[PDB]
Parts: sequence; C-alpha cells; structure tokens
Amino acid sequence: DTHSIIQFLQRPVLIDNIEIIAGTTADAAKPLSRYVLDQQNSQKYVRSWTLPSTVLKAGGKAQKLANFKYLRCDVQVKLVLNANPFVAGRMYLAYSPYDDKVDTARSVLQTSRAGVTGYPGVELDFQLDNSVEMTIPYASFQEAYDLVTGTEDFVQLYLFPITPVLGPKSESESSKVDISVYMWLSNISLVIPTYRMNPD
Amino acid sequence: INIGNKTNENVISFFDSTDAETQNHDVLMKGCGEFIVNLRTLLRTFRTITDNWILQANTKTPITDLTNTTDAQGRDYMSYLSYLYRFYRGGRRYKFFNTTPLKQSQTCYIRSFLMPRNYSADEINVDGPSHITYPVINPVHEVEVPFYSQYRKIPIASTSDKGYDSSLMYFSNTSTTQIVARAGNDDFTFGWMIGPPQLQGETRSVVP
Amino acid sequence: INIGNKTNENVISFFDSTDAETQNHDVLMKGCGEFIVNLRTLLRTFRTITDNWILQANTKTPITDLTNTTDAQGRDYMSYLSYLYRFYRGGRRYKFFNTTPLKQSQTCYIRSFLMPRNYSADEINVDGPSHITYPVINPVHEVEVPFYSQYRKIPIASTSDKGYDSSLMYFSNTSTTQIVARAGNDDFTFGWMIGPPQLQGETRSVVP
Amino acid sequence: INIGNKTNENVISFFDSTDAETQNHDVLMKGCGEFIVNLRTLLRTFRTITDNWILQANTKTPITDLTNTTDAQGRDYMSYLSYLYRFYRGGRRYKFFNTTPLKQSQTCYIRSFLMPRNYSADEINVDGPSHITYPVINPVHEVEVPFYSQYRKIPIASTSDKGYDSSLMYFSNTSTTQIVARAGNDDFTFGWMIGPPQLQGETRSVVP
Amino acid sequence: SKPRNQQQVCPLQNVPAWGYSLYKGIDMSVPLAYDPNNELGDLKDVFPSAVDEMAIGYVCGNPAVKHVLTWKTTDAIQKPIANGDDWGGVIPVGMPCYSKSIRTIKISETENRETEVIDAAPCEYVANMFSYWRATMCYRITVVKTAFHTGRLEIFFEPGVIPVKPTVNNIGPDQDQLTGAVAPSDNNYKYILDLTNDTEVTIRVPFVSNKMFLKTAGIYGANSENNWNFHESFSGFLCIRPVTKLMAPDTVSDNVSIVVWKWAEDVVVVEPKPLTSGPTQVYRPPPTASAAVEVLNVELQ
Amino acid sequence: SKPRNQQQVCPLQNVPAWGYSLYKGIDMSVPLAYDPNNELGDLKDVFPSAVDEMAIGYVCGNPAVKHVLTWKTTDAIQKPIANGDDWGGVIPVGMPCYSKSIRTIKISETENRETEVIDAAPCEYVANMFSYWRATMCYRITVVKTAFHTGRLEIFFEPGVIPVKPTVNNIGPDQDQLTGAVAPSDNNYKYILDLTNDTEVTIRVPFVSNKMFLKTAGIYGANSENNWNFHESFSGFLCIRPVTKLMAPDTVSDNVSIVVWKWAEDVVVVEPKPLTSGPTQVYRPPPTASAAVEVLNVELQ
Amino acid sequence: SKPRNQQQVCPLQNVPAWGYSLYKGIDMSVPLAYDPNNELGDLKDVFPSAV
Repeated sequence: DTHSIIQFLQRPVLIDNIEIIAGTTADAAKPLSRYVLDQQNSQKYVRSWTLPSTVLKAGGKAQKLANFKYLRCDVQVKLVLNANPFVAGRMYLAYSPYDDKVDTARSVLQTSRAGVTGYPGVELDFQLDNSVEMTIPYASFQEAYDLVTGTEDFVQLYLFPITPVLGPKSESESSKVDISVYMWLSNISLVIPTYRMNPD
Repeated sequence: INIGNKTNENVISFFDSTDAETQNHDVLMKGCGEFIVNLRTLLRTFRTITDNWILQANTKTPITDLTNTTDAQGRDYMSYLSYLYRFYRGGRRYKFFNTTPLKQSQTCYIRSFLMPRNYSADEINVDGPSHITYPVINPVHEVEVPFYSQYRKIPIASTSDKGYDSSLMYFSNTSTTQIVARAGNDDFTFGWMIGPPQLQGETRSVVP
Repeated sequence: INIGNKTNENVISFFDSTDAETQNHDVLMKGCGEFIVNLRTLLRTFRTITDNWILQANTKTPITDLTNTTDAQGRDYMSYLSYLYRFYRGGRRYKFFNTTPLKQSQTCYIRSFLMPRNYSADEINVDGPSHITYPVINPVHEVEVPFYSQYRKIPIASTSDKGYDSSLMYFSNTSTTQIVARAGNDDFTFGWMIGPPQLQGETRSVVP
Repeated sequence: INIGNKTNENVISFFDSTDAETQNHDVLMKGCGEFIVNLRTLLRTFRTITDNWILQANTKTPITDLTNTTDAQGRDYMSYLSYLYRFYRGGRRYKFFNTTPLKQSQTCYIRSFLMPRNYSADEINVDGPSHITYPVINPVHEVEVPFYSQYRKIPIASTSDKGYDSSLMYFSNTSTTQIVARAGNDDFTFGWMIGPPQLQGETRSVVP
Repeated sequence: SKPRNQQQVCPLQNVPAWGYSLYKGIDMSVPLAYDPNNELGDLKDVFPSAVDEMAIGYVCGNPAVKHVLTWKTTDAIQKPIANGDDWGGVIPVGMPCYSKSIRTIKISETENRETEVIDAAPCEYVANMFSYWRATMCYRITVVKTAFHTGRLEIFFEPGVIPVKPTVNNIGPDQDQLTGAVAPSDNNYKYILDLTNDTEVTIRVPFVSNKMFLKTAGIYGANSENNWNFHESFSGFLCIRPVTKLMAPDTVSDNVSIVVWKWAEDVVVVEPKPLTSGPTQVYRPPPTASAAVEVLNVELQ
Repeated sequence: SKPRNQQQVCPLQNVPAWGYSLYKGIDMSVPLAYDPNNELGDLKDVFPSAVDEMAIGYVCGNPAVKHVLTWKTTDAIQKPIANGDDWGGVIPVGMPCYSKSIRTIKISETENRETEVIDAAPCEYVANMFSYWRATMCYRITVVKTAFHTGRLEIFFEPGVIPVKPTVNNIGPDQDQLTGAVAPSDNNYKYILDLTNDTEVTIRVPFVSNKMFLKTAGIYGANSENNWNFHESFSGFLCIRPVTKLMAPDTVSDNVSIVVWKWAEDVVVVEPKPLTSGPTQVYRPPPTASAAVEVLNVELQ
Repeated sequence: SKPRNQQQVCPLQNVPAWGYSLYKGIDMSVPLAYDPNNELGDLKDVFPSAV
C-alpha cells in the first residue's frame, strides 16, 4: 500500500534536459559574476528548480500520493553529462533552503561568485565527469510538507556556470554538450489521509 | 561547501612543516591568552547594536522595530554571523544601558514583556512573564527571551514568520534613550551553513 | 466531572498511534524548554492585577478594595483559575512596584499590616506583624499574608466570610501609585473542581 | 561489514511499529535490571579459562603455555570475542584461585613476573615488577600485565609476535593447582572487526 | 576589630523582585507572621478528592457538552447535520474554543455594542492561558433515542483548513462544501455509529500537524477580516453526516438528539501568556439584558 | 530575632553587567519564562549536519572561488597571467580579503559616491571580525580544458612585500615586476602543473612570517595614501606564470580557464574586534544601480 | 517563588577599589577580552635571562 507508493516516489525521472552550446552568446553561458552591486544585476543561472514540488510533478508521482496530507523527504539529484571531446567547461550545482522566502540580501543570487560558490553544491567538469549526484536533506523548518496546499517549497536548486563554455572557434558549426537532470525522493515519510488534494 | 565531488588527491604543501598546531598554541600563549575555536561562543558575548535607541513615553515597542534593521547591517556578531547560515534556534538576550537624564520629578521604570515575533504592540496583551527595573538605581535592564516556538528552527530573516516564535516588547513610562547590546541565550545557535554575502568597506564622495 | 455513570466502553482512536507522550516531550525539548504540568504552579508565579493602583496619603487601605474587583475580572492566574474551583486555602503574596514620583521634600515609606478579611480599616488596630519599605531605595514592597483561619478552607468569593481568615492592609504617608502583582504563598491552592464560567472576547461599537 | 555498495533502498518493516527501544527498556526493567550495550564491557568481567591448572614446584611458567590453548577454544569472553576481530591492544589481568591442599610442613607462596610474549622461562631474568601472595592467608593471586609494546596494536594469535609486547610468568615454590580466570585491564580492547568463525555444538558417538 | 578584611569587593546590581514571574525560586516577600518557617500541612482532609485537582491533565480531562444537535428522519444522507449556521455538524478539532455568541446592546440609535461570549469547556478554558498547545482531542457522541430508532451516523476526520463562511462578526462552517459528492469520506479516518448496536462512541484524535504546536487564539475576535488565527489553531475537523437516513415508527419521535462532549488528553502547553490581543477575561452575566459589561484594556501607564 | 549579627561588613561596588562582553560566566538577565531552568535539547534532529557548523575551522575550511582567469595560447611564458590590473595572476597569500570593487554613483554633477564592495570568501569573511590572524592558506588551482590542450603552468611562493601599483582608490599587482627575468623562481617554493598529467592541484602554504600574527585589515580602505595595513596582512604572494606556452589544436578552443579556490586551515584568531576603522558591515545590493546604500559610522553619543 | 527567604540581612559599605594599593588580592577591573580566564604563559622564551 503505502510502501509501494514510497517505492514509486524513489523512481528516478527525467525532470529536464538542458542543451549547452559552446557558442558563448546568450545568458546560457553567462558565468557567475565576480560581484553583485545591485539587484538589477543578479546572478544568472542556466536553470533552476523549486523543490520538492518540481519532482512531485514528474513521473506521475503527485497522483501516487493523492489523498495524503503530509510528506517528509530528501530530494535526490543526478546530472548525466553527454559532451563531445572539443567542448570544455565547468559548472556548479548548488541548493539554497527558502532562498526565495528570506531577505533579498540573503539570497544566493544576490551575492558574489565567491559567495555563490560557497553554498552546498557539487562541481561538474565537461571533460571529467560523466555524471554527478547530490542529496538535498529535508530542508523545511516545518515538521512536514503539506501536499494539499502545495505552497511550501522549502528549497531552490540552481545550476551556475563557473567558467564560460569553451569550444572551437567557428561560425559555421556549433559544439554541443547538453545534460540530463534526474530527480527522485528518499527518506520518504507519508502520512495522514484526506479527501482533498493539490489541484495540478 | 562541497557535497558531491571526491576531494582532490593532488595536494602539495610548501615548506618542511611542523605541528602548525603546536606553533599556533605557542603563539597564543605569548600574544593572546585565549583560544577562540567555535564561533558560537560569539553568540554568548554581548555586543552593542545601537549606541542610542530613542523611544517615547508610554509606548509599547517591539524590539523587531530595532532588530529588523540591525539584523541586516551586520555590525554585531548575531547579525554578521547570521549571513553564513539559513536557520536559527534558541532564545535571545538583551541589555539596555540607560542614558536618559533622570528627573527627580519622575520615577522612571522599564518594563519588558513577551510577544509573538512580528506582531504589533496593539495586537497583543501585556500579561505573561515580565521584568522591571528603575534606571535611577539600576541603569542596566537585562532580560532573556525563551525559545517558545511552533517549529524546531526558523529561517533567518524569513518573510513568512508571523508569530511562530516569541519576541521581546519594550516599555517605559518616560521618554528614554539607551545603548542596546544583545546576544543569544545559552541555547541560541545558527544552522545549515551557506555562502557568505559581500562585505562593505569605506564610502566617500569624490571628484567628478 | 462525572461521579456516577460507568465510563464509555466504545472508544476508538484514529491513526496508528505512538507514545503521544514521547512525541510531546520531544517537542518541548525543541520549542519550549520547560514542562508545565500542574496549574498550581501558576499560583506561585506572580502576575500583575493592575498596572496602576491609585491611593491617597495616610489612608489605611485593605487590599480587598482592590482584590474584590480583580478577583472577578479573571485577568491574573489567581482570579482566572479560581473560577474552576469552589474553595481556596493557604496564604497570599503581593508585590507593589512604586511608580510614584519622589519628592525630596518628603520621605515616602510603605507600611503593610494584617487585618481580618472584609473588615474596614476603621475597625481594626495597627499592631501585629508588619513590614515597611522606602520606595526611594526599594521600589518593590514584597509582603506575605499567612493563612490564619478559623476554617480549613474558605469558599471562593464567599458572601459570608466576615473575618474568618486574615487579609492585608496597605498604608503610605504620601499619595502613591503602584503596579500591583500577586500570587499565593507556598501553601496556597484551590480545591473542589467545578464547571467553568463563560469567557469574554472582544467588544466593539457597530452599526445600527 | 560492507564498505563499497550503496545500502539497499527497498526496505519494508512488518507490523505497525513503536519505539522498539522504549519497549526494550521496558523489558529490562522487569526481567533483567541491567543494560548490556558494549561488548568491551565483557573484557572487564572475569571468566574462568580453566577450572584446574596443574603446575610443578619451582617452575617458572609463562602463561602463554596456558593462554595459547585457551585463546583458541573460545570458552571465555577474551577468546570468544577475539574471533570477531584481527587486532588487540592494552594490558591483561589474571586471578589464580588456589585449590592446592596446604601442608603446614611448607610455606607456599606465589610469585608473578613479566616476560616478553612468547619467550621461554629459560631466556629471561627474574627481575622487574613482581607480585607475591601466600595461599594460606590469601587464596587469590590477582595481577595485572601493563601494555608494554613496540607496536600500537598486535595481530590476534599472530604467528610472528616474538617479544613485541609484555606477558606474564607464573611461579610457585610448591606444586600447585588453581582455577584461572582472566580479563583485560582497563585499556584492553579488540579492533578491526572481521567475519566470525564457525561454532561447535554437541559431540557424541553413534551407530555405525 | 581584630583582623582586617581579606574579602574581595563584590559586584552589585539593584534588581528587587528579580524573576518574580518564575514559578520556582526563593521569594523575598516578608511574611507577616510569628514563625519564619510558618507552614500548613498537606491537602489531606481539606479536600475530598483523592487526586490532585489542579493537574493540567485532570482539568482538561473534565468532559463538557458543546453540542446538542437534532437529527430528523427528514435530514438527507452524506450531508453534515444542520445546526443553523453554527458548528456541531462540523467540529473544529482543537483544544482552543471555536464557538462564540455575540451579545448586542443598544447605546444610541446610531450604534450598538457587540461583546463576544465564548462558552468554554474545561480544556478550552485552560488552553486560553497559553500561547501554543498540543494534545489528543477526545469527543463523545451520544444519540439520545429509543429502542425503535434506527439509522447510521458517520463521523470522519479531515486534516487541514476548515471550509468556512466568515461573518461580519463570527465564523461558521460551509456545509454545502461538506456533502457526500464534493467531500467523499471513503479514505478519511472515520467511525459509523449504528443506532441498532450502539448509543455512544468516544473518538480520540491524536495531534497531527506539520507544526509542533498550534495557536490557542481560536475563535477570539475572529470574523471576515480576522480569521487567520482561527485556522492556525485547529489542524482539522470532524464531520457528522448520516449514512443511513433516520428511521422511526410513529409510536416514537421523528427526532433524536446528538450530544457531543469535549475534553483533551496528553496535553502540553507552551509559553505562559495568552495569544489573544486582550487579557484573559471571564464573562459575567449582567443583571439585565441591557446592563453593560466591563471592558478591559491593555494600557500601561 | 534570636541572636545578633556575627557577619562582617562586605565591600560593595555598583557595577551592573560586569564583563557582559565575555563569552563565559553567569548572565544576570531575567528570563521571561516559567521555569528558572528553562532549556532546550541538543541540535540533534534540528540540523542535518553531522558536524558542528559553527566551528572556526569548519567555516574557514569552506572553499570558495576567487578567480577565473583566462589562459591563451597567446600569453607569454614566465609572465604572470594577465587579468586586467587586478589580482589572480598574482595572489596575496593571507586569510584577510585582498580584492574589492568600487561602486560609484552620482549625487551632483560636482561629486560621486564611491563605496567599497569586497567579495569575501568564507575564511576572509571570518578573519574580518578579529584583529590578527595566523593560519595555513590553501588554494586549489583548476584548469578547465579538454584532453587536447597542453602546456605547463607555474605557481611559486614569494615571501615578503608584494610588488603593487596603488590606485587613487585601490591596489593592484605590478606584473611588470614579476616576469621571468626580474623575478627568477628557481629557488622559490613552487609547483608546475602539466595539463598532460593533471587538471588540478591544491597548494597549502603554512604560516611564515617574522611576526606571530598578521593584521586582518586587508584591502579595506586601501589606496595610494593608505596601503600599509594591506602589506601588514599577508606575508607573501603566489604567482601563476606559464612555463610552457599553451598549445591547442584548432579542433578545440585556444583558451582554458583557470579557477582558483581559497580557504584556510590550522586557523587561530587574536582579539575580539575588527582591525578596520569602521564596523563590520554586509554589503546589501540596492534595488537599482543608482539607489544609495546605508553608511554606518563609529559615533557614540 | 517556592519558599520564602531564610537569609539574614547583610551589612554593606560602598567602597569601590578597596585596597587597590596592595600587591596581592582580587582585582575588580573588567577584562576587555573573550575568555574570563585570559592568561599568557611563562617568561620562558620571552626573555633570554635565566634569572
């Protein structure tokens, strides 16, 4: 019953697929800024995810824990890299609990490159790593996450470019990298039933 | 703080070394006399957050009115260190050093109460635990706020904390002005280390 | 409180349970720090019953003049909790925090005596045990009234108690104004639980 | 003991559970009275390794002559538990309960010395620390062997240990017979857990 | 005057009544007595009770009636028992008080004075003194009937916000939202009382929430503009809906009363201060329906 | 009132809050609680970390990126890698912060307001609270490249003053003075990173100085007229110069990024007070590039 | 607030710095430090003299 549900919630699901193009033109390769003098110049990221709702929406997990009220869990993340021998670069995957629920100055996007790189995270080198994993411990300050209300995301995940994506010089041809973001839950705690459920 | 990668194996240390520790201790014994090892100890030491807090008579004032500002500045240890973490937990201590001239035509006294964090003086009663001092005989008003919370930890500078934990409320029958110094109680601590913000140095007006 | 019927046998508890107790204690250890278990302990803690008690000079004032009112309001613990019981027993404690401006042209002092409950200042002597303080050097007048009674217990707010037990009588040579806080002595307690009264919430003027 | 694989994630526990711990403690409080939690404590408790150790007069006997055998049997705790680890460290304690009939025509005494582990009585002097008792007035000879070693740890039942650490040497002027019980000193412990051997049950002669 | 001082100078502070708010410690109040150790004996022979009548658990364990509903053979199934626009069909699960009555009096022909009167039960009365609570709520549902009445009553628990219909001066349940169709109680924890087998049932609801403790504000000052503390004080609600319509020969009544008792267990309170904007106050019935009551404030001087 | 006093007169002093600045002792603050011994449990289950996150060594051990240099196949050998007129090619070895940015805003057409913004790393952020420091500085140098890039990077340590080019409002390195000819690194402690064998290297520089501790002022308020505290805060510097020019087929990039991480070990701080002329202050990004920031002073009353 | 005082009244005197001229005793000066027991080591290695 509940066990089979918890097992299903631990199933990895492709949450996203990001394509990095050596062409260093858009804010796609924008690398972390050394400083942040104003909020108009926040830190640029390749992609971000508001957890745990993001993972509760993929693989049809939300419909699995329907009629349940509270959830407690750690978010598991895995990046599978697929790069060609000609594109070099290194990124940083970090998370920030309630990053959007605190004083602006205390946000990861409102600090220096030294600060951002100081958050809990893992590095990713295109020519060294084939994949990197990371665990996000239950970061809520509440005893549990309200599944029906779904307005309690307690952690933000970010993917920042430490260095610019270096590829061969050309205008006729583009060098690609791309990536596969997988996520799932662990340390799952599901409890209490309810006839109501998060509309989604 | 790295949580995924495997620590670098190619490490080289210059100089034939020592017990960098033995030498360190040797130095504190000749030029310090104390050994600061844990930053939490600085959450026990009191530090001023304002050399002058002006207040009017008969005004129930929540310290958040002062705290919200000082928490962002990063002047004292509680504020400065809070920027390295995301959550806090435990009570708080405050000391108000009176600097208000005392008129004999009055009997100035200071009262302190509890009140849900971020509540306004007009939406809370004046009962529960309380402390009172008379600046004429006791210039320092020392009070502690226990950690009465609905949660085991609160986000530092959270934007949703509405009466989740307890806070302090100040009051005096006369218009006061005091030096405010704070610290955490013997249980106060920060948790879940994150990246530090940017530091602000000197400012000045120039040419152009 | 049922005293005749045989407790219901058809009881059902929702949720697979626990040691609701183990979890409770776990919570106080993270969001409280203390474990309130007996309401009698709140008869030891002091609470204000009036933030301003105005009195004239040279006036022997029985605290029943203040007590009779505050006992009915239900603001402090002694009053609030008294409504759940029918009898009381034991002594009482009072603390008067002076808020009266002090003139150097005077030497203000506070005297407290004993007097049969519900007696008038004009029908009792000024002898027996007594305490005296000088607000200029000691703003707080703390005194305790032993339980000298003709009965082992008295009805709460009884209408026939006429000098059955002892009470307090206040006095000052100057016109005073103080914050009054009370509590029971280390023997004070209520007894014979009954049904609670009704609680009063907010009041406001409206349309019509 | 797994050191490489990632612990299984598909775990299911039958029965609505509890604080298997709360219930456990509840049981020891009603049917035990003590809470054994660390096996090292059994290296402090003494246990017999031989109910009868026969020796001749004036014979300097290294206890390894007895120890080598008892260490393999697995009867006492030191032997039994040693099979779960690879290294040991710390001193040892021995108690010899005399069971030798005492002739008044003699003055029986017991002497114990130190000697490099695995050395023979004929290749070591009889000096250094020593203890002596007289069975006629003190039936129990209690002595401790410190951990004087060239290495921080020794392999259990090593085949190369030749005088690396200290051992005990027994001696008596008369032919003795005693019950020997041992244990480790307050520093003795095993380290580096490995796989357990096989246990031996009952043995018997049968048909065929 | 033999030898001189060898004692160090001690640091002082003028703080009379240091921590007078605490329950434990040493009091500096001068006893107006004869003996410095004046003291009475135990409560033995003073009070008949053989149990400490002031223990929080004992006081909060005292049962009290909060509702006396009317179940007609006319009421529809899977529809919370109607009790006007008040509570009972729908009961907010929580220690704090949720029901109140408004006493309106005239003052001028241009204004009225509304005073909230809350009919607290022993446990609700206690919870009012503290800021947060945590406990196992107990409810006993009795069906006052005859041996001829038949039918089945359903009582289920729903965690979370309570569907309500705020008023200019109060808060009630949104019954239309709690009908068998829009509110299926198939997966919810519940109990079905069959008038043919039982007359009573005691339902115990352990503390369940994503919070360690819940607020104690309850219905105090709750209305259209202020209804947030109300929701922050309960964690869920119980719903009483007929599964099988009420049957009754005409030899008996076409009615049956449903009595609901309330009390708490495994109680724990946090903080020593009301969470309300005003002081705890006991409502005292004036002599006349027009007489005015006393209004307390939170003004210091 | 039985026997008379036999106690001597004790000497007093009116000193409330005696030593409130100390970390250990007995606090005289009145607890606004119920129990005189109010107390919470341990941090177990409150925070996920299995290590004390407030230990100075743990905080200063947190790695952070200070530089992301660009190494071209065009750069010359034995020449500190150019990074404008800032640091990175040349890195001041020390716990205090050495790099800063100046935020200039208009006020009038007759003046501008310059504010120093220092991008501190965890260890640099901590060192700012004390007056003097002593520690083993650690640096990790990563070369983000491909398997086709080749070449050799040199990183050596030079004790003593750092050749600099002070500015009206900042301080940078004097690269021209750190070239293979005028600055031979034959005898200096160094490491040569060969892109063919390694991609990374962690260099640990123990504390070496003729002083027991170094100042923590760092780059704070350092410029043409005030650059002395800067030199009194480092003990030396690291220099990254190519030994073998960068080689790269045209199938890949003619560039490679050099990332530099910084953190400290065997840390010890002295005094409990900033060495700067102003209070420690956190820079808070205004909403607009024109919005003004708050300026703190050191005025008492 | 459990039991009442049983302590006698103690006689006072306002004498700050009582005997500050003496070489031995307990000083009431507040240390502007971190540790209440701040203290340096011996003069060994600080001065060359062996006396």
